[PDB]
Amino acid sequence: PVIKVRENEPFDVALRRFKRSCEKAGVLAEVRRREFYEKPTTERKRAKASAVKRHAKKLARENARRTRLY
Amino acid sequence: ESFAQLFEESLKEIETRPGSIVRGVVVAIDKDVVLVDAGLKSESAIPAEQFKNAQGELEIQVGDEVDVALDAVEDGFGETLLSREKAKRHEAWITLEKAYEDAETVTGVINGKVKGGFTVELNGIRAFLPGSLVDVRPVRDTLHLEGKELEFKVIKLDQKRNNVVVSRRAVIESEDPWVAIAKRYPEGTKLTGRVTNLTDYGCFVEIEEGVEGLVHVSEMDWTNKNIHPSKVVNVGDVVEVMVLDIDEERRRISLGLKQ
Amino acid sequence: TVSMRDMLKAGVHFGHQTRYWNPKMKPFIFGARNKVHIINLEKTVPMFNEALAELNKIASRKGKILFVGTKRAASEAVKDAALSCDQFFVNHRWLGGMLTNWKTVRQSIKRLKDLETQSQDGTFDKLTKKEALMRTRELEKLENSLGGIKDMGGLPDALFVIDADHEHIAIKEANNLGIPVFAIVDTNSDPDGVDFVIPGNDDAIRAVTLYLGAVAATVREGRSQ
Amino acid sequence: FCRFTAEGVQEIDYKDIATLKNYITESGKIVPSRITGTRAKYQRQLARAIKRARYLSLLPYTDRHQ
Amino acid sequence: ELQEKLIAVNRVSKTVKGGRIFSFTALTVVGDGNGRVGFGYGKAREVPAAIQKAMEKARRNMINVALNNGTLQHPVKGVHTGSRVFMQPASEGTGIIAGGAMRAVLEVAGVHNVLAKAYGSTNPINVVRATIDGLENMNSPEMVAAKRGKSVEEIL
Amino acid sequence: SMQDPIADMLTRIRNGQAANKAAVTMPSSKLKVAIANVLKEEGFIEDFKVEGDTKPELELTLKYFQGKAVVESIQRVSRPGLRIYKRKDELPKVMAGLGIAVVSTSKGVMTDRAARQAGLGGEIICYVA
Amino acid sequence: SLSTEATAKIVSEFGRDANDTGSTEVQVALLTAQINHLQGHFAEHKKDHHSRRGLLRMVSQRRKLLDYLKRKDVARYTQLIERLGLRR
RNA sequence: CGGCCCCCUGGACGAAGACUGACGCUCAGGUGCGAAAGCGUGGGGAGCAAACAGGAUUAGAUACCCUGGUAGUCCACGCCGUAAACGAUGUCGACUUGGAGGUUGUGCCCUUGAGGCGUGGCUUCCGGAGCUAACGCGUUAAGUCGACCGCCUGGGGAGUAC
Repeated sequence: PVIKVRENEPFDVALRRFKRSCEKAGVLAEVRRREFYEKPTTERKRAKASAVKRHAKKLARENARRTRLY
Repeated sequence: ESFAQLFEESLKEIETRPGSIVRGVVVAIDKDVVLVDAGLKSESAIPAEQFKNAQGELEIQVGDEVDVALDAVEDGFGETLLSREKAKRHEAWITLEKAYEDAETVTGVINGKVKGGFTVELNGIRAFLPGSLVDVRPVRDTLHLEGKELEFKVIKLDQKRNNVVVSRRAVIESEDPWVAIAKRYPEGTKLTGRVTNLTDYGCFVEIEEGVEGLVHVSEMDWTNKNIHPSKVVNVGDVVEVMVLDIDEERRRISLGLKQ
Repeated sequence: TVSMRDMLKAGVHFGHQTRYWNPKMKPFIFGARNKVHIINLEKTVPMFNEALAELNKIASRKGKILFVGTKRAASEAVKDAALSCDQFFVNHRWLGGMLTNWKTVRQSIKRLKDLETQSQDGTFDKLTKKEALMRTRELEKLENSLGGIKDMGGLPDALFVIDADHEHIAIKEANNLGIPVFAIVDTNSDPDGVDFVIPGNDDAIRAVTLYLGAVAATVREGRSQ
Repeated sequence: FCRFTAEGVQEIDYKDIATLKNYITESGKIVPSRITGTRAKYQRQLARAIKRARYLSLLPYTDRHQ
Repeated sequence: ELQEKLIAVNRVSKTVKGGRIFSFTALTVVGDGNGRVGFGYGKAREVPAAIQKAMEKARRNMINVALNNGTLQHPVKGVHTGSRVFMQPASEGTGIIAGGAMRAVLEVAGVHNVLAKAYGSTNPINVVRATIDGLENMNSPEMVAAKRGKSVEEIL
Repeated sequence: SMQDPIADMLTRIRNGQAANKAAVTMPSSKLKVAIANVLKEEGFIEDFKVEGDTKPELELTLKYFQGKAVVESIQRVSRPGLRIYKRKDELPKVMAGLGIAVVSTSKGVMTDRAARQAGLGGEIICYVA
Repeated sequence: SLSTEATAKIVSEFGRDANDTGSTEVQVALLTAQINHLQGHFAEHKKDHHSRRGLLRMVSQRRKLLDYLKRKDVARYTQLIERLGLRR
């Protein structure tokens, strides 16, 4: 996330840009992930579980949507 | 018999997929929903806003015929994509007509450049063009009487992404998105883009030849968090948006609307 | 009676998208144009005619017909159809156990009737404003629900339906009691509960109207006979 | 909306650095097939090419390193 | 004309904030001494009411059974849930050789002569159902002839 | 691997009956053909039709009376794992005579009743009801 | 795997027609050659278990083929086993 | 089983043809492969960390938390032969409504464009008939059948003793 302040650019704006860049990188997230050792099994489980959740969100909810709430 | 088989291939022969054949007769009007029947499986829920012309009031009663569009079938119940895009093809045909005699003539009136090219509006629709196209020379329509009457002489068109810059006054004078993503880049180039779907965090305005823009929720207005983008703008509408940010790598052009 | 050309014009031949189909409707389907299922009009028409005939026959023995269509697009039309041949109908949401649980619903009907009488024949007026309002609301509710079936008395001797998948509860009820069913059945719907299936476009308004009209005519004819 | 299907390329080239550069991050990372919309078959190839390039110092492993 | 036999009555509970709410289930079966049979399963806070309900249920949703004289037409198996049931036609005089719930259903049906074992579960409700199923499926000679496109003498 | 062709055929027939299939096709065999013929005679199927020279396909045409299927039950009895041979006195009665038992005898494949009449038993192929 | 040319050569020698390729004897020969080739590999790479599985399978197949040959036609089998030098 | 490269090497799938001509399926004993930990001999040892030590916490804390930390984890060659070694679902074959995908071929079609119409392999989810104690399974069956094998017979005692 290397950044250079442009000529006649505000500080705040620059900071914001930097933040955005960082977010894009996913650096903080990566750091968080590597704080502690995740057993392979655990890693697998999370990934599959997450996937399942995503699938549920996509399809079941869509089905629900077809019918009106009131 | 084979009467029906022949009738089927006949009816295949006498329809096409896009909004081309002006076939749907308006068979019920109620504000705010028009509805047609172009020989499809169901009737369209048409907005009223694909059919009022240039000052706000309706133009077509019962029996009237506009084609719509297609290639999308069944979201649960219903049939179409809107006929207003239909209209775009007609506009494209008129723009194309230029090529034949190297001069399309209508009226173009361009007061100012959102992103470096005066805006030209033809009939109901208004389009944005690159900065040169508005004036033949360095004349500049800022000194001209505001929203003046000329025509449009075309300066530049982008051929994939739809941006057309046209020539006001001077009658006498006569893979693919992502490599060179530096055209609308530089900090704040304003664009005219139709929104597609508003995902409760976003609005997804994306027009410039196979890209994706967001205008997510933070700008959109001059209130931050209580906004809910479906209330505040539209569905399917061409708006004020500019880039504010491009990543040509993780294709996220992050446009804005508070400008 | 009803011609093929007319049906075509209406938009009977159109069906639902291919992903929403029922494979029990594979006999009644002809093909798939632009990823949308086309109902076979050669197989539909005779069936339709048969159904009409049956309806007429029913009418002739003084049969009570019930017209069901709670789509909300063709709610106006079904009511009209019903009224033309002075028969009964359910154009708004079918009350779960209308027929199976008639004896309870008979009380509701009675109540509605009473309310109507109070409104009209009494001419008393002089009622507390909130109470009066409440009464009015109740009346409205009843009318919406059971307006068509208030003069039905008992159970109907046949049941005409505009969509089988949408009115499955009604259909099921009719099967439990054994009332003949005359359902319009699009490609997505299930024809197994239906006695006299009619393969046709439930969704399109003009088609629905057409379906109604012929039926009404046949009922009238039966009555005349 | 894959580029390589349309171009109809037999194999992605690590030497074709410019092309690669569209699919790499500002931070050097290879961009996901969700974002680019690259076809799966091609994506792997692209990745491989990028890796090769990195070995040959044609592309950088990361923005920071020096 | 209809005969009606309450097979079983069972007390069933529902736990609530206070304690246990008790109720009674009545399994009955009714028949006209000919083909027609129907079981009913009724439930109420008091027994008699429950029984009545069951009877009412039974009286509607009856079912016809083809009976060659006093007995069945051929050996027939019937299953439902745990209860799997075998019943076999038998010579005049032998009586209903069958156990429990199964017997009752047979009696009302107007079978007089059967050899019938209930394998598996003998949960009255299930077993009666099984019996009913068995009876229902059982086809006659005439019916079979009709099915096959033959006369009765061709089948024997 | 395919170990019992007759059994397979029977299974196919059953499935057809279940699924309301008009006709059921399979690779032809002489025994199979005979069985089909027998069935036809006894009136459980409409017609059978063998077709082909190199690898011929037997096609049975299933029967449906009043909606439901005709072949109510159809089980193999003899099977490669465990063969069943009956003497003319020990020959069974399927559904107390209402169904049939296909039995292969020295004088060709026939229904159980036929076999009895002849005065000979044999390998019991299948019960059909 | 066995190189194309080698395979062709093998086919030509053992196969009667040379276009045949599927002759039992020919197949056996092909198998045998492959086995021979793989011996060298496996001397080097003793822990390559996965690869060895394939070899084992091939061997089994060859054995089966031999057995088949034996019941059908003994003389031919004998000839084959002389040619290849298969102890059985 | 996961950076990249090379060498040796096993299987799978498709496309057409050509050939062989039942050579097949299953398999008690038998043979092999078999995570992690563990063992032996010789190397290696950054990080992590059973054991151990101290600091906390606590009524206690032979734990959880913290600071350290050795076997081990890594390599070579042997042994061990077990795991919720799981889809808690033996292998092989046949047959029985559908939908939405993913992946990897391949035939035709104006690829007029990212497409259009098929046809094969493997695969994720939903669901019909049927099945099931129900939960659920559902063309990758737990459906309808056949072939072979393995295994179960109340809980504990015990997968223990001899």
